[PDB]
Amino acid sequence: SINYILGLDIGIASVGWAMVEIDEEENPIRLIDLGVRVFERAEVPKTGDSLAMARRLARSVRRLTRRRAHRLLRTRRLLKREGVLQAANFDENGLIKSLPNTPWQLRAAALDRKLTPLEWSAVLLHLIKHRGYLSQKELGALLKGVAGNAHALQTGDFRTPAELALNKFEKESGHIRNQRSDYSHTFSRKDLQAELILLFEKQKEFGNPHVSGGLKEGIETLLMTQRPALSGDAVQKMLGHCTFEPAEPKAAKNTYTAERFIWLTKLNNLRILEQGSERPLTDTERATLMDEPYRKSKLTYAQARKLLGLEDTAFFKGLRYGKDNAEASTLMEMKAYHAISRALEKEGLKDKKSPLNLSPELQDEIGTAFSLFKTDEDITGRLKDRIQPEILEALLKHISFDKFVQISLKALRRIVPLMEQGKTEEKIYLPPIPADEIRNPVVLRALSQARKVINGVVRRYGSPARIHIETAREVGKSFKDRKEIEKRQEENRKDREKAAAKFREYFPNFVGEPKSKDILKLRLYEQQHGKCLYSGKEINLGRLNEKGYVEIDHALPFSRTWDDSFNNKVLVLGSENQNKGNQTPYEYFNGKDNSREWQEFKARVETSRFPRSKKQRILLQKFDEDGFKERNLNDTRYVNRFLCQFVADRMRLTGKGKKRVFASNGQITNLLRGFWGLRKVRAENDRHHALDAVVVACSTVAMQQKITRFVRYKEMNAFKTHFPQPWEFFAQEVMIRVFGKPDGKPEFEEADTLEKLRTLLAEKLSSRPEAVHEYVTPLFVSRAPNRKMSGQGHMETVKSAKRLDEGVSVLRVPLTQLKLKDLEKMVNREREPKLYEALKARLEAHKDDPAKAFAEPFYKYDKAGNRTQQVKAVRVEQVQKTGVWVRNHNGIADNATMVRVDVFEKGDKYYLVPIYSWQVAKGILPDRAVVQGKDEEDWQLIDDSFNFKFSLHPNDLVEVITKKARMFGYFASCHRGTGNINIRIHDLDHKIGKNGILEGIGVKTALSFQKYQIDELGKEIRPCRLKKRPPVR
Amino acid sequence: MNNSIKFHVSYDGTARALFNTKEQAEKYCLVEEINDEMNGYKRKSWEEKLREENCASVQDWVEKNYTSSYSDLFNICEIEVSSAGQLVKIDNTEVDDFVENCYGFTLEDDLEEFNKAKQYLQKFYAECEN
RNA sequence: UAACUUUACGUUGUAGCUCCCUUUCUCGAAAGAGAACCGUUGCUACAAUAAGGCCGUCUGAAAAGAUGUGCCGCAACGCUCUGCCCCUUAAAGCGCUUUAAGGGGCAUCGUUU
Repeated sequence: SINYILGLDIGIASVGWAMVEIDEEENPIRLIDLGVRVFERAEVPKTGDSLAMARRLARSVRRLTRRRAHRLLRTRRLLKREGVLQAANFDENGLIKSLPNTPWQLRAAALDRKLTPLEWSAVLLHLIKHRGYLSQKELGALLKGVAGNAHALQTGDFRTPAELALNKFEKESGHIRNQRSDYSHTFSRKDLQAELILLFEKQKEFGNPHVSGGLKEGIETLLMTQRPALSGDAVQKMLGHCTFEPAEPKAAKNTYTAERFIWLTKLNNLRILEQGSERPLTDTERATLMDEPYRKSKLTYAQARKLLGLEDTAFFKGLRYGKDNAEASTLMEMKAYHAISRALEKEGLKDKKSPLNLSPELQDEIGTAFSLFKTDEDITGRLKDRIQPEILEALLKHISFDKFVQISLKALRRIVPLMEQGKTEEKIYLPPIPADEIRNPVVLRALSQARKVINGVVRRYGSPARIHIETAREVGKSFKDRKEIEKRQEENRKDREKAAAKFREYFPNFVGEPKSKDILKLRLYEQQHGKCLYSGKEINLGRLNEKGYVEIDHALPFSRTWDDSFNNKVLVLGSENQNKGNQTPYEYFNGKDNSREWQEFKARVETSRFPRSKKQRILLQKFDEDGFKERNLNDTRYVNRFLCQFVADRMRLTGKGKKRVFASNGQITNLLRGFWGLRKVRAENDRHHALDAVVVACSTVAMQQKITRFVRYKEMNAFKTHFPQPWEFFAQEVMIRVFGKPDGKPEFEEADTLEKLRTLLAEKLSSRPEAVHEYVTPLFVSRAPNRKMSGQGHMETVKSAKRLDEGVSVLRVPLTQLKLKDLEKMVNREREPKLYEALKARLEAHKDDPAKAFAEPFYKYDKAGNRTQQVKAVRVEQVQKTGVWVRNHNGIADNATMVRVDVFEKGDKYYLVPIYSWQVAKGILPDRAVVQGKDEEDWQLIDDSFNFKFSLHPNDLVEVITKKARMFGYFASCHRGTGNINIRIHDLDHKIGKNGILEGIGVKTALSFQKYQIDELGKEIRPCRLKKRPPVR
Repeated sequence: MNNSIKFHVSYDGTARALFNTKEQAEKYCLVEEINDEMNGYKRKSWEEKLREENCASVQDWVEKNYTSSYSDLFNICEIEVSSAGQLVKIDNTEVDDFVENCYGFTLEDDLEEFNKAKQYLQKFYAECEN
């Protein structure tokens, strides 16, 4: 029932919001609410991988192990039913009893010998288990090892690959099987089938029974039967669908039509940029250069310039270069066309001169056949039964295509003829973000949390009249892209520091601290070659620092163009060219008739070494003022465009009815933040998100107009006048409401209750009674709850647990990691004293570096040492208090995460019961609390005497009222060996605790340990009480 | 001066290492986690990350791609001990106030209990400080 | 991109052979061996490769047996379903409980699968 505008600050891990009440003409009058919603990034915390991809890899590994076990089980069933395997010779598990552990020697000697059925089953099960690799970076290396062993058997004197395997791998070293990354031992599946059939032949020749039965077949049934691969249905389902015919799957870029379409689109989005003039390619030019991707191989931008007729200084737009535009880039190529041509050249079908006889439709069919199927067999078998076979083996020798495009085939095949010539219901609450449209985990999570915030706002207050979303420059970028951005920011900092050093060296007489304006003045003057860009005079370097002599002025007027760029500024003197006004350097320099002044102005802005983009922007004077202003005012990224369309379509907005979703740009938000007096501190707190959300929610069109008219008044003389503020004392009110402390003074105590915040607002803003309304509450950053009860069950290292009566967890440590600290905790340390001093010498010789000391092989020595054996890894005892029993109770692991931590009274003492993920899977709910020092076996036992209070999850709000002080925040972790919780302050304030967390909280004797519940808006703070203990399963 | 700050990195309450500055202490947590991940299904993916970029070996890769997300259950409790071997301050809390905070009773409650509790920590970290 | 086929590595267990090397006992005899036992280097095997949970499935009286190109299990998202916490309204009673309704929040519930 209140008109208001909502802003947002969507980030990778935080969505700060704010709602600003507006009047009948959408002019902000008050600020009625705000807050920040912090959440975990939807990425792997290390290397920023895809969580879904990692889970899929784990599931695929599980599937592989399950299939291998099932295949070996079926092999054992076959051996039990095909003739005999000495029926009932199996254990209780069904395995093989007394299986001969020499199956490589069995494959070697089975060529001429009558194998015992036990040895016959040993060799056979060996063949199924290690059944080689089939064709179906790292893969190329593995195929290299496969090919090497394949050639050895073809040209060698050994029939079976295993025969050469042992007979030469025992000469080379002591191992026959593959080790670490030595692919010299890998075999191939076709050679294994040949070995199997010749083995059956030999076992038949030597009168061995159990050979001629149904086995000889069933063995190939188990050996070569394989799960097939994907089809076009996966491409349809997991990617987009064509609007015209969703039934149609997606084309591939390795087709002629797709390459033509992308080339034509690139032509449509390419212009000619010379002397600050942007001109599209003419029809004659388009026809002239269209032949280039087929006449030659690659289309370099410099090559394109050389082929056509244009000036040398003419660069190309659309090439998003960070810096160093001197090097030319490449436009695009016919990947499929050139690949087919070079394959035909290499296979005696092309000479780089004859035209490609295959039709473009035929090329499309070939590309679709090569891309839809991931194996050679299916391609060769089907091919849609189209083309001749000779070129089929020609292509399959080298050509491999795997890619897809965004449009359906037909759709492209119908648009191309028309383009070659040159041409739901709205409701109150926002619906779920469509996972199909946003195929990015981090952005999807951010948008879902933003939708949660919007829904909470709508529920509490009503439909927003307008939405002012703007996201950080990091959303919509890969993790490597974000790392590149932060790195470039780091060196951009170093560079700023070096520039400040340069300025202080040049002008030691200058006092104070070099700000951005003067440092920009100096750097640009260095780049301007010591000359003003209005009259072309030599200006006084000494007088550069002082005010009045020089002043930064945007050549393109700010009121009509709305440009605020890093280097779109011209170092003009002042009082000598104050007649520019809002006229742009076209009529002030009189470029209408190419006056002389214009001529040398262009010459001095192009001959003198200035950035190319600056040379271009300063010299446009031929743009659409409103369109260019809206290009530099809004943002048109994929995510912002999607948000605009989705929010406009799928929720109520009681606005003016034309465009009620306004996606802003980062530069304009930063500029208006600067004008309205940001100051203070940021990036050390989590409330600057709400600050920027308030700032963007006051960037209404009326305010861009008040800014426009003020800047227009300021351009010419027209003569402390405050810059347009949304209301009086805007900065004071906003920074009291966001942070709780006045401006410039981050040392005062935060007013974190309604009473003290209201009193502070009334005492500091007595002139503005609208700062204190019914909705004035202190900001409380809300962290997204994580009540999930699943996760890694146990670290991935399995440690021997025979000696678990003590604390030791003996494990094999490779020598390339054996440190001096790992020699003390070694098993045969007194049992074999000589090797203890033999290994310790190598630690001391190379200065405690196992990688270099043990790069050469280490060896044991006899009493009179004579090079007996070699040490590669040695056992290392490690203390193991508690762990998870894994591998059918053959090894122990380490606990992964606490999925829940219950609390228990009886003694005014809160006992904490840690519940781990492996316990939830087994349905086991622990009955033991935590006590310091003593192990789990001595832990306090839980019975009916212990009152149950609640259960703790990570990022779940709690309050420990210890006697000394009260502590509030979100539970993070617990010291298992010490039993103290870790509490994160709500805003992660960097001046409280260790980087915002309160470690080592004393809960065992706290006056009251209880947990609260926080709304998605960060409001409605109240304790939550459980009645009964919740089951784990 | 005599007060020297140490760092007792412990996982699941089990003491594992002991360093001199927090930087190596947090770096060590990554190396332990990465070497643990490389023991199973994630070893295949982790091999390229050590190879596609010139950051061979886990220790060197972490040295430059250091992240504050060093997994949970890793406890980096920061104690400081003077040259006399007697513990003075823990994290940001003095030993007299530490027992008042992490053990939950002041010095005026039971002095001889400290000889059973405060002195208990001294021998507990005496075994840790090896 | 999608998902894919994989063999391969690794960790732990068992057994075979093999390195050093404990007490041990046997042989002499003082360090060298014969049996053990216990550690453990290397190699070759099989088993497991999350913790755990389901089917299909032929027998059948089922303890169980016969079987399979077998399925799910570390994620995101959601509220049709059950449950937790939470307000809102009404009804009664005895703030507290019950009943009823509505709105959320979050999973051990649901979908992608």
